[PDB]
Amino acid sequence: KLSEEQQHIIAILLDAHHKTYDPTYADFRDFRPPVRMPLSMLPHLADLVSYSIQKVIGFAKMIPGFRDLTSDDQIVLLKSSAIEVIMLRSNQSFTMDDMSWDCGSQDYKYDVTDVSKAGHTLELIEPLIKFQVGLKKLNLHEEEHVLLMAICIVSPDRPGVQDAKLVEAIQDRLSNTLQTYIRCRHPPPGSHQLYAKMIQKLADLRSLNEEHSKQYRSLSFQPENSMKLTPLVLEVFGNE
Amino acid sequence: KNHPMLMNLLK
Ligand SMILES: C=C1[C@H](O)CC(=C/C=C2\CCC[C@]3(C)/C(=C(\C)CCCC(C)(C)O)CC[C@@H]23)C[C@H]1O
Repeated sequence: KLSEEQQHIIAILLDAHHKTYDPTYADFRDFRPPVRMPLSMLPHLADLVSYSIQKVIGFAKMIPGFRDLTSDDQIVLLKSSAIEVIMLRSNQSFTMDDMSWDCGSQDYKYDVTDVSKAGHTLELIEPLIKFQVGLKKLNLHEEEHVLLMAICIVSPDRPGVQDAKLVEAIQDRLSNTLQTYIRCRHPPPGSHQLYAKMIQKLADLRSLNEEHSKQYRSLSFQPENSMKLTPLVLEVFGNE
Repeated sequence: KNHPMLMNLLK
C-alpha cells in the first residue's frame, strides 16, 4: 500500500496544484489580448507563459523536500524545467477533439496556427502536439499528473545542479511514490507499463526543451520580438 | 547569473 508519508506527499502535491492551476482560467483576462489576423499572438502567449512560470514556481515551492535545497539549486531546477512543466500542465486544457488548448472561451482557445503566430515553427509544434496526444492518451489520474510535474522539476541531471545527490534523493522519494501509486490505485488495463510511459514523456520533454530553447534563442535575438516578452520570461529563458 | 525575480518568487 501507500505509506502515510506517500499519502502525505500526494495530498500536498494535489493541494499545491489546486492552489496554482485555476481550471476556470479567470486570470487570462489580465493578459494582453490575443490577436489572430508579424507574430500577432506573441504578446498574449508571452503573458500566458509568464503567468505560467509564476504558477509553476508556486507549485515547486510546495514539493516535499524542495525547501531543503539551496536557493542556487532551486533556481537551476526551475530555470531548466519551466518550459517542460508548462507543456505538462497545459495537458489539462489540451483537447484531442480538435488538437487545441481550450481555456474556456474561443478567445482563449489555441491551435497550431496560434502557436506559429508566437514565433515558433512546426519543428517544435508537431512534436509538441504529438506529445500532448500521447500524454492525453495515458488518461492520467490527477495524482499521477502532479507527481509527474514534481519529478520533472526535481531532476538531478539538469546542467548546473550542485547537490545532485540531494536532488536525486528528493526525486527518488517522488518516483517511488508514483510507482507505488500506480500499483495500488491505478487499475489494469490502464496501468500497463504506465510508469515507463510516463518516464518516456520526461524524455520527450527534454527534446521539446532543446528545440524550444533553439527557437526562443532565435526569436529573442530580434530586439523587436524581445520587446514583446515579459521581464520574467527574459530572466528565465534568456536575454540574448 | 542574477535572477532577482525568480529568487523573489522562490522566497
Ligand atoms: C494554464 C495553462 C498552462 O499553464 C499553459 C496553457 C497552454 C500552453 C501552451 C499552448 C499555447 C502555446 C504555448 C504557450 C507555448 C508557446 C507559444 C511556446 C513558448 C513561447 C515563448 C516563451 C515565447 O518561446 C508553450 C506552451 C504552450 C494553457 C493552460 O493549460
